[PDB]
This record gives sequence, C-alpha cells and structure tokens, in this order.
Amino acid sequence: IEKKIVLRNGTEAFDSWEKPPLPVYTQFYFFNVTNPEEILRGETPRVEEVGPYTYRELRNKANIQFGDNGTTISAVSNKAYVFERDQSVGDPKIDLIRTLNIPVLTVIEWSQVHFLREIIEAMLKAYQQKLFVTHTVDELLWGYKDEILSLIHVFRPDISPYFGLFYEKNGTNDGDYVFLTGEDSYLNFTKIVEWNGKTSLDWWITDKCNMINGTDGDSFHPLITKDEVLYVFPSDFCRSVYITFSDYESVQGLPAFRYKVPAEILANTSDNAGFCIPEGNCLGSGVLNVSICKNGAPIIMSFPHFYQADERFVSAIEGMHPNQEDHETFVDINPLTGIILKAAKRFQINIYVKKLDDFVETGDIRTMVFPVMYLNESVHIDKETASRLKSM
Amino acid sequence: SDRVAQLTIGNSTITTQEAANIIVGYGEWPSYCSDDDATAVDKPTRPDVSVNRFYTLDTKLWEKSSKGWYWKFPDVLTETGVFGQNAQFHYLYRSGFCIHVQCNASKFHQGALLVAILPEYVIGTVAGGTGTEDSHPPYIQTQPGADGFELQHPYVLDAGIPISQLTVCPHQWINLRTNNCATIIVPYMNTLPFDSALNHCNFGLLVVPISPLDFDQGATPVIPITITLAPMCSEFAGLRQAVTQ
Ligand SMILES: *[C@@H]1O[C@H](CO)[C@@H](O[C@@H]2O[C@H](CO)[C@@H](O[C@@H]3O[C@H](CO[C@H]4O[C@H](CO[C@H]5O[C@H](CO)[C@@H](O)[C@H](O)[C@@H]5O[C@H]5O[C@H](CO)[C@@H](O)[C@H](O)[C@@H]5O)[C@@H](O)[C@H](O[C@H]5O[C@H](CO)[C@@H](O)[C@H](O)[C@@H]5O[C@H]5O[C@H](CO)[C@@H](O)[C@H](O)[C@@H]5O)[C@@H]4O)[C@@H](O)[C@H](O[C@H]4O[C@H](CO)[C@@H](O)[C@H](O)[C@@H]4O[C@H]4O[C@H](CO)[C@@H](O)[C@H](O)[C@@H]4O[C@H]4O[C@H](CO)[C@@H](O)[C@H](O)[C@@H]4O)[C@@H]3O)[C@H](O)[C@H]2NC(C)=O)[C@H](O)[C@H]1NC(C)=O
Ligand SMILES: *[C@@H]1O[C@H](CO)[C@@H](O[C@@H]2O[C@H](CO)[C@@H](O[C@@H]3O[C@H](CO[C@H]4O[C@H](CO)[C@@H](O)[C@H](O)[C@@H]4O)[C@@H](O)[C@H](O[C@H]4O[C@H](CO)[C@@H](O)[C@H](O)[C@@H]4O)[C@@H]3O)[C@H](O)[C@H]2NC(C)=O)[C@H](O)[C@H]1NC(C)=O
Ligand SMILES: *[C@@H]1O[C@H](CO)[C@@H](O[C@@H]2O[C@H](CO)[C@@H](O[C@@H]3O[C@H](CO)[C@@H](O)[C@H](O[C@H]4O[C@H](CO)[C@@H](O)[C@H](O)[C@@H]4O)[C@@H]3O)[C@H](O)[C@H]2NC(C)=O)[C@H](O)[C@H]1NC(C)=O
Ligand SMILES: *[C@@H]1O[C@H](CO)[C@@H](O[C@@H]2O[C@H](CO)[C@@H](O[C@@H]3O[C@H](CO)[C@@H](O)[C@H](O)[C@@H]3O)[C@H](O)[C@H]2NC(C)=O)[C@H](O)[C@H]1NC(C)=O
Ligand SMILES: *[C@@H]1O[C@H](CO)[C@@H](O[C@@H]2O[C@H](CO)[C@@H](O)[C@H](O)[C@H]2NC(C)=O)[C@H](O)[C@H]1NC(C)=O
Ligand SMILES: *[C@@H]1O[C@H](CO)[C@@H](O[C@@H]2O[C@H](CO)[C@@H](O)[C@H](O)[C@H]2NC(C)=O)[C@H](O)[C@H]1NC(C)=O
Ligand SMILES: *[C@@H]1O[C@H](CO)[C@@H](O)[C@H](O)[C@H]1NC(C)=O
Ligand SMILES: *[C@@H]1O[C@H](CO)[C@@H](O)[C@H](O)[C@H]1NC(C)=O
Repeated sequence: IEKKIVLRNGTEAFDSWEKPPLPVYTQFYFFNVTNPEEILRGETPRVEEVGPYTYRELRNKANIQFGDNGTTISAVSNKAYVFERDQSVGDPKIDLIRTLNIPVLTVIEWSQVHFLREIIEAMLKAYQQKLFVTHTVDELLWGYKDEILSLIHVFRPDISPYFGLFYEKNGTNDGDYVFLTGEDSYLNFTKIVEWNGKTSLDWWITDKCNMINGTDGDSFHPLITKDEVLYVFPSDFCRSVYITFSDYESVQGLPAFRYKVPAEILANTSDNAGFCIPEGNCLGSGVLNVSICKNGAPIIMSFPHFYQADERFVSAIEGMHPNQEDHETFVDINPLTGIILKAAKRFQINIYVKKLDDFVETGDIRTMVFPVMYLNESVHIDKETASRLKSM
Repeated sequence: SDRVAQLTIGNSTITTQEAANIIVGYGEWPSYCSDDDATAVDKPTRPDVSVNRFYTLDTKLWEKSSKGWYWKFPDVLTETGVFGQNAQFHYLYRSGFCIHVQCNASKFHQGALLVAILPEYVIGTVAGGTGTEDSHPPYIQTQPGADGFELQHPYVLDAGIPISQLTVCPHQWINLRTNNCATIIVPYMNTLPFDSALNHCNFGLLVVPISPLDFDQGATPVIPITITLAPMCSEFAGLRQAVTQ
C-alpha cells in the first residue's frame, strides 16, 4: 500500500507540495520584426527568434485550509520569477524588442464591441500611434506605461494604465484553488474540483466544453499506466487539456512514461468545433481564441511556430519552422511515485491582426496570425534528490 | 416671418424654413476692437470674406441613448480653411461666431435638445472615481477639435455644474415638433481684447438631448446633428511662422 504519498500534515509528500524544493527554469523567447513598415504596406512578415531569457522561479503555498474530515484542501499557488544572467544572452533592461503594439490592438477590439467606442476612437486619431513599437524586455514583460491606456484611466478609473504580458504576476496568485487529496482514493490526487467558488468554466459554448479536468500540473497521482489518459488544467490556456503516451525515456536511474500534449487538443474535430467562439467558425487548426479570459485582449494561444497547426499560417510568416524535438510540450513522470521528473511547457502567445478601415494605423495588413513570444518553462530533478527516490 | 430665415455671410449662405428665432448672445453683436481696448501696436489683419464663412464641420448621429456632445471654440476651426491658416500664423486673435446647428426629423419623431453656449467651459474629471486622485483631463478631452467629444456625465456637464441651470447661458432648444435649427450669435467674450487661438478656447457648445429621441420602428433611424459656424468680425495680429498646437 503506497499511502505514504498523501497531503497529510505529518507526511513528506505534503512537504514537497507546500514548498516545491526543485527550481523551475523558464526561458522567454521573443520575435523581432525586421520589416515593420513593409507589413503595413502589405508584404510578407520576416521575424527572428531571439533568446534565451532564463528566469528562475519561486514557488510556495499560502492559505492552506482543510475540511470534510481531511479529504478536501484549498490553497493558493504563488509564483515569483527571478532572472538568471549567465544563462541568458544579454542584459534585458537594455535589449530592445520590436514587435506589435498589443494595447493599441486591444483598444481597437474594445471599439468593435462598443466598449468605450467614441472615447478610444478619439485617442488613436488625434494621438497618432504606432502599430509596431520597440521597448525593452523588462518593460514589455513586466509592465510599461502605455500612452492610450493612461488616457482611458482618467475616464474609467478601473483600467490599469500599465500593460504587461505577465503584469502583476510576480508574487500574485492565479486563482483561489481547491484540491482533492488522496485520503479517499489515489486516482484523484490534488485534482482541481472548483475554481474561485465556481464549479467549472462559464464562457464556452457547451457544458461539455466548460468542464475543468485534472490538476494544475505540479505533481500527479502515482501508479501511472501506459493506456490511461491524464488531464491537465493550466490557468493560462483556459481549458483542460490531456496528454498522450510518446515513447520510453530514461531519467537518470528511474522509470519514466513520457507524455506529450497531442495535436488533438486544438485540432479540427467535432469535439473541438465547440471551442471556436461564437458559432464554431475556426481560424484554423492548432489555434485557440482566448480573448475572454485575458480581459478583452486579442490573444491566441497555440504551439510555438505553428507546430501541429495549419500550413497556410506557416507560409504567411517567414521564419516559422516547427519540429518535434524543439517546440513541443512534454512531461516525464515517475510511473511508480507520480513525481514529475522533467517537464517542459511550451506555448505561444499570438496577437490577431486584420485590416480595418476605421483605424488607419493598420496600413494594408493581411488578415493573419502574428508571432509575438513563447517560452519554455522547464522543471528538472537533480542528481541527489533522484537518488533519494531510487530507494522507494 | 420667424419660421423662415436666411443667414448669408461670406460666400456661404444657409436657408432654413422651420427656424425658431435668432438669439444674440448677451444682447450684443460681435464687433471690432476699439482703440480704447486694444493694446497691441501692430495693425491687425481683417480678411473679411475668406474667414467669415459658414464652416460645416461634422455630423453626430443621435440615437435614443445618447448623452451629449461639446465643441470647444475656436479650436474647431484651427484645422480648417483660411481661418485655420490665419490662426496658425498669427499669435493674437479675436472674433465672434454665428453658430447654426441643424437637426431635422419627420413629423412623427420626437425629442428635444439643449444647444447652449457657455464661456470658459473648463473640463473636470471623475477624480479617480472615489474622488481622491487629482487627475487632469487629457488634451483630447480638453480640446477635441472638429471631431467633437461626447459627454460622460451630462447631468454634471463633466465640470460639476448641473445642466438644469445651463439655460442661464445663451441657448435655445431644438424640439423636433417645432423647429429644426438653432442660430446662436455669440460676441467675443474674454477679458483681454485679443488672445491666442491655439491655447485659450473661449467657450464650448454643449449640445445635449434632454428629452430623448423616440420614434416607432419603421421610421428613419438615422437622425444626424450637424453644426455649422461662422466667425464674424474676425481679426488677427502678431505674424510669425506656423504653429500647429
Ligand atoms: C475571440 O472571441 C471574442 C469573444 O467573443 C470575439 O469578440 C467578439 O467580436 C465580435 C466582432 O466585433 C463581436 O460581435 C459584434 O458585436 C457588435 C457589438 O454588439 C455589442 O454592442 C451593441 C451596441 O449597442 C449600442 O447600440 C444599440 C443600438 O444599436 C443601443 O440600443 C445600445 O444601448 C448601445 O448604445 C450604446 O453604444 C452606442 C455606440 O454608438 C453609443 O452611441 C450610446 O451612447 C450607448 O452608450 C449592444 O447592443 C450589443 O448587445 C447585444 O448583447 C446583449 C446581451 O446583454 C443583448 O441583450 C442585445 O440585444 C444585443 O444582442 C443582439 O445584438 C447583437 C448585435 O449587436 C447580435 O450579434 C446578437 O446576436 C443579438 O441579436 C452588444 O453588446 C455588433 O454590433 C456586431 O453585430 C454586427 O455584425 C454581425 C456579424 O458580424 C451581424 O450579424 C449584425 O447584424 C451586425 O451587423 C450590423 O453592424 C455592422 C457594423 O456596425 C453594420 O455595418 C451592418 O450594416 C449591420 O447593420 C445592419 O443591421 C442592423 C441590425 O443588427 C440594423 O440595425 C442596421 O440599420 C443595419 O441595417 C457583432 O455581432 C462580439 O461582440 C465580440 N464578443 C463579445 C462577447 O462581445 C472575437 O471576435 C474572437 N476572435 C475572432 C478572431 O473571432
Ligand atoms: C526549452 O526549449 C528550447 C526551445 O524551445 C530549447 O532550446 C533549444 O535546445 C536545442 C537542444 O539543446 C537546440 O538545438 C541544437 O541546435 C544546435 C544549433 O542549431 C542551429 O544550427 C543547425 C545547423 O547545425 C540548424 O539546422 C538549426 O536550425 C539551428 O539554427 C545544433 O547543432 C544541435 O544539434 C545537436 O543535437 C542534434 C539533435 O538531433 C544532433 O543531431 C547533433 O549532432 C547535435 O548533437 C541542437 O539541435 C536549440 O538550438 C535550442 N534553441 C534555442 C532557441 O536555444 C531548450 O533547450 C529547452 N530547455 C530549457 C531548459 O530551456
Ligand atoms: C530587434 O530589431 C531592431 C531593429 O530591427 C533592433 O533595434 C535597433 O538596434 C540597434 C542596435 O542596438 C539600435 O542602434 C543603437 O541606437 C543607439 C541610440 O542612438 C545608438 O547610440 C547606438 O550607436 C552605437 O552603435 C554601435 C553599436 O551598434 C557602436 O559602435 C557605436 O559607437 C554606438 O555606440 C546604436 O546605433 C537601434 O536604435 C535600434 N532601433 C530601434 C528602432 O529600436 C533591436 O536591437 C533588435 N533586438 C535584438 C534583441 O536583436
Ligand atoms: C473533461 O473530462 C470529461 C470526462 O473525462 C470529458 O467528457 C468526455 O469527453 C469525451 C471526448 O473524447 C467524450 O467522448 C466521446 O464519446 C463518443 C461516444 O460516446 C465518441 O463518439 C466521441 O468521439 C468522443 O470520444 C465523452 O462522451 C465525454 N463525456 C462526458 C460525460 O461529457 C470532457 O471532454 C473533458 N473536458 C476537457 C475540457 O478536458
Ligand atoms: C519579482 O519579485 C521578487 C521578490 O522580491 C524579486 O526577487 C528579488 O529581488 C531583489 C531585489 O533587489 C533581489 O534580492 C533578488 O533579485 C530577488 N531576491 C530573491 C530572494 O529572490 C524579483 O526581482 C522580481 N522580478 C520582477 C521581474 O519583477
Ligand atoms: C474545420 O472543419 C469544419 C467541419 O468540416 C470545416 O467546415 C467545412 O469546410 C468545408 C470546406 O473544407 C465546407 O465545404 C463545409 O461546408 C464546412 N462545413 C461546416 C459545417 O462548416 C472547416 O472548414 C474546417 N476548417 C478549415 C480551416 O478548413
Ligand atoms: C501543521 O503542523 C501542526 C500539526 O498539528 C499544526 O500545528 C500546524 O498549524 C499545521 N500547519 C498548517 C498550515 O495547518
Ligand atoms: C475521485 O476519486 C474517485 C475515483 O474517481 C471517485 O469515486 C471520486 O468521486 C472522485 N472525486 C472527484 C471530486 O472527482
């Protein structure tokens, strides 16, 4: 009986989950636009993959509360990022990154839904902006004062004038989580059951599409087989994904079942027809509209470099060359103990663009999907703590 | 003999055959600066035809849920025509205005507007919502230009003053059962006899629907509001190169 792995105060599996001892390394990759005016004239874009930007992460758990005689647990999962310099190319507070301007493409979206229409259309007209800007790395990723968003703030005081890709994510949580420990059964261990009081999602089409499955992805339940299907709900992708078996791997000196995120998460299936909002008209295979769960920002979540996606988007951007080894998402799990050995979460943040005649900053741009950034969040178990798990 | 009018000045005339009456703001016509008042010692330019024209500026659509609009004068005309060229070359400026706002509708539509002037219409903000952060309005809310700007809280006119007593200032109503236009002749009101045309905006034209538009479905749902204005007795001074702002 492997009841040793539970979330009980007095166990060493709860100590690993409250405070994760193994560091998490995230490398931020960017896309640099080489011909920015020619995209406004209507030519094919040409980009450049720029990195690596190694951040070392920090993890803990706060507000841990028990209940229902020990089987239900609810806590928050904070996440703080600390940059590492020797594992990165250059100093990020000087490194200028030229890309799209996401706030001025956000507020064009707000004019399309009549959310502050004549206020925003007076901003971009009298204050002429740029579709393509150039800021530093720490500005574009950790908050920067936008021109137009500082003007919406005096009309609407709820809008934050600072935009960032991961703004207010240093030392803050991504929801009030509640889990299910393995005091009742070892099939459902630390499984997400509700989210901020709400049972499941509410913005998708069908009630099958709303269902949150599985865990957050920090550690799984043990006794993993080859034929079962594991389910993962990250808070960034805004649905629950699954993972399929890939091959036989060898982590140091322990068993491993390599599971990878398949193409059928975002494929063109009859199940995934209901994840294109509103009426199932999809932009393509492998992409996902996530504009609801980013407070109105026109963001697309997809694999890096359109991997396992449509080819007519690959030929639209010069520099998209996806392959298996470099731009997938995988996880190494110990099949006997469920401790994640070596994972790599790689997802691309894209910004949708289209030529609209009421905004004369878009030029003559083609309707397409544009590359902005992606990142490899990697976790890894070192030599000493691998030999601690070789005994059990 | 009051419903039908014609306002010709410059080379541009406008006819109206369902007017109310012309009101002259504060009981006096716009006039030139006398030598009792003038302090600048260079001879002013007075174009007298090329800038005293009815400039038709923009067209605001008025639906059933509108709030109200405002135009800061004379910054609606510092981008337009020979007025916008003389006001950018010359530092000093004075003029009156003949302000004519058209809004026609059928004999089944209803609703009333309060097109009113008010001098030195300064704009406040919502002070960060709760009222503790000293936020100043942006340059486009301050001086929107010929595009106009829509009021956020028309009950307080974005300045903490109620619209219920806006009727003190020179105004007249456009209710669609009686009239379709509203002429307001405004003199030059300012302390000092000339001023800059790019910084100081002497007054603002508040156009607010008080009684809302209403019509049964089947009638024409597009009811525009176009304002035309004419600088009367305009004169400029202090010639230098072109500033735009
Ligand atoms: C990812 O994901 C995301 C998420 O989803 C997405 O996003 C998206 O996007 C899209 C695109 O854009 C969108 O859609 C859109 O939308 C829009 C908007 O809507 C909204 O808004 C509105 C407004 O309202 C206003 O107005 C009115 C009157 O009209 C009034 O009454 C009110 O009050 C208001 O007022 C205000 O404002 C104004 C402005 O101007 C001002 O002035 C004043 O002052 C005030 O303030 C609204 O209404 C709406 O609402 C809705 O909803 C609600 C709920 O709550 C309800 O209740 C209601 O009823 C409604 O509903 C209805 O409607 C709608 C429409 O609107 C529909 O859809 C539905 O179904 C129902 O029916 C909202 O909120 C819109 O507009 C649009 O629409 C359009 O389009 C379509 C297609 O596309 C079609 O079908 C339609 O029909 C339309 O069309 C139209 O329009 C155009 C433009 O404008 C034009 O041009 C044309 O021509 C047409 O017109 C025609 O028709 C009409 C009828 O309709 C008539 O009347 C006329 O005359 C003519 O004949 C669209 O839909 C969306 O939204 C979004 N989302 C959300 C959620 O939102 C994205 O996309 C993705 N991505 C990708 C890539 O995909
Ligand atoms: C997180 O994810 C990122 C990517 O998302 C990973 O970074 C990549 O890591 C791989 C492997 O370490 C790197 O691939 C290596 O690239 C070398 C240079 O490649 C360039 O030049 C070749 C021509 O030689 C071009 O074809 C190619 O397009 C590149 O322009 C190769 O020489 C390496 O080859 C080695 O492995 C192959 C594997 O088949 C062997 O055949 C060879 O003999 C050789 O041993 C290798 O392919 C890749 O460059 C990295 N990308 C970036 C942007 O850094 C991170 O490793 C991953 N993890 C972490 C913790 O960040
Ligand atoms: C992404 O692409 C963009 C453009 O495609 C690129 O932006 C440009 O980078 C260069 C190089 O950093 C910038 O040029 C510098 O500008 C400063 C400011 O005036 C100058 O002082 C610099 O002069 C130095 O030039 C030499 C070194 O390059 C030295 O020998 C010399 O003595 C000077 O010290 C230099 O010209 C340029 O300003 C930007 N352009 C914009 C619009 O930002 C960006 O670097 C790319 N990013 C990455 C990560 O590759
Ligand atoms: C969250 O998990 C639930 C349950 O694990 C998922 O619901 C199930 O989704 C599968 C999709 O493969 C449905 O299977 C379907 O079965 C029919 C035959 O019955 C087959 O023809 C289809 O091709 C498909 O395979 C299954 O019916 C469905 N069950 C229920 C009760 O809804 C759900 O999809 C998961 N959601 C997310 C976002 O992960
Ligand atoms: C995110 O917040 C963390 C927490 O303060 C920052 O990490 C520390 O920053 C201080 C600042 O001098 C330094 O001691 C180290 O860089 C970090 N200390 C530890 C113990 O980790 C971090 O800099 C913040 N990062 C961003 C991008 O905002
Ligand atoms: C994704 O799959 C749907 C479902 O088949 C596609 O919609 C059909 O597309 C074909 C053309 O390839 C049309 O002839 C059919 O009339 C469409 N049917 C429906 C119900 O929409 C959709 O085109 C696919 N996506 C892409 C990008 O090809
Ligand atoms: C865990 O340790 C002891 C066990 O009773 C208790 O005093 C302590 O408060 C517990 N910690 C939490 C966070 O509940
Ligand atoms: C998880 O554990 C077992 C196995 O599925 C099941 O009986 C139990 O109801 C599950 N609970 C939840 C919340 O999924």
